[PDB]
Amino acid sequence: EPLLVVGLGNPGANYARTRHNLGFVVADLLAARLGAKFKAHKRSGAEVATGRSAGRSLVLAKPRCYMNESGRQIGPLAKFYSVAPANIIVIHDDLDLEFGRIRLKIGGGEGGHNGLRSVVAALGTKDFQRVRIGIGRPPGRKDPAAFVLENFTPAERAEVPTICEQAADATELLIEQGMEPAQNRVHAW
Repeated sequence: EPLLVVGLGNPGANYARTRHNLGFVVADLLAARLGAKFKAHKRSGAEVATGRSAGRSLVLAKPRCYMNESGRQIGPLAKFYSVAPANIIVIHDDLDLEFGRIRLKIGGGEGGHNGLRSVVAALGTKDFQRVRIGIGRPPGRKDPAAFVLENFTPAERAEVPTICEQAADATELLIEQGMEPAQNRVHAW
C-alpha cells in the first residue's frame, strides 16, 4: 500500500526555525537520508520528495501554504497517490509533551495544533499516524499560539538536531514495523 509522510510548518525563511516548523525540519532530514530533493507538486500545491526506506517506497511532503490550510494540500496529496489515512504519517510539534519527548499514535486529539485540525478536517478522520515531538507550552492556561511561532531557546537549540534525528528514526521505524513495535523502541524516556 502507498505511504505518505508529511511534515507540518509555515512557509518562509523567517519561520523555518520556529517550534511550529519541527515537522519541516524532520522532513528535510528524511529527504537528506533518502538522497531525495523536494520538487513542486502541481496537483496539490505542496512540494514532494520520493524515495525508499528499507526498500519500501514513500512520498515525503511539505505543504506550501500557511499552517492553517495544511489539509487543503494534504487531502489532495492523499487522493493523488491513493494513500489511505491509516498510511499517512504526520510529523508535528506537540504542546502537550515535554520538550524533546517523542511519542507515536494513531487517532486521538490534536493537542491544539491548528495544522492537525486542518488535516483531520480534510481527511474526514483522526485515524492517521502521528510523530509527536514535544515542545512544552506556556504555564497556566495561557494561549500557546504565539509560543509556537517563536524560535527555540539557545539551550533548546543544543538538543534540537538530536531530537530531529530521533524523530526521523521514529518515522522510519513506523514505516518498517508499525505502531506498537515502533512505540516500544521510540518512547525512550
